[PDB]
Amino acid sequence: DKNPFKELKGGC
Repeated sequence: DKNPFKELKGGC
């Protein structure tokens, strides 16, 4: 969504 979108960036 917004912060659940940012989860992908955090992981990778």
